[PDB]
Amino acid sequence: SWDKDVYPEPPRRTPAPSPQTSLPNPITYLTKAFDLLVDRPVTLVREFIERQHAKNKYYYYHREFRRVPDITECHEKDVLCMFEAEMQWKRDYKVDQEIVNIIQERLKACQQREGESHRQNCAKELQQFTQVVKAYQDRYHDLGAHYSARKCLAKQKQRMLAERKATKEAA
Amino acid sequence: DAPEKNYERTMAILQIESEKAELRLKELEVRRLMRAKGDGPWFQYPTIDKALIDHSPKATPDN
Repeated sequence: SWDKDVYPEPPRRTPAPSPQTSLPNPITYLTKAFDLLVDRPVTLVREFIERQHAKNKYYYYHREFRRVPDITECHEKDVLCMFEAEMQWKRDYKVDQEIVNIIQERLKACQQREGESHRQNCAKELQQFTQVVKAYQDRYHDLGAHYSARKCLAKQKQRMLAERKATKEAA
Repeated sequence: DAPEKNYERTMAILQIESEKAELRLKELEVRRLMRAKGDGPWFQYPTIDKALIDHSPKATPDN
């Protein structure tokens, strides 16, 4: 399974079958045949495999990286600190990439699960997607193929100079 | 190899190579200053020994 809060789904509301005609639809018979012929043998095989998993239980872990000093508190041309800052920045870069991927999955799943009323009923996912793409674009865009924490800090300083100049000229 | 092993090995490599790079820049600056000033142990081109000089009383006194 997964976590229902990071991958949200609204509650499924299926309608009850209200057959009007007297003709028996083939789909109920095919659902019964799929449950009797397919779902039960696959379920038995999976329960056997699950018992064989339960006979020897072992674990893997999620690797925790502690927060080393970033590039702003590294001395210039001091490789033993700015190496660690650069590795921290590259890991956070991959994590921010996957956050953008998660929100894209949310947007596409909303569009499919809402179907035809998706333009009204997916305004929240579109707003979250616009926010996270604007943040990712202000954070990591236009750095180049030799991207680094120095390049990203220089882009941030240029953008903050633009923000401070726009604050000064409009006051 | 573990990521710990590669990580700390990379830090050892970066220490050694940054120390070599700073020593190469110091070596270039030391060579420049010693060639310019001539006060170091390098670029000591030979001059005449003063042990070759004879300080005996010569034939004529005005010397």
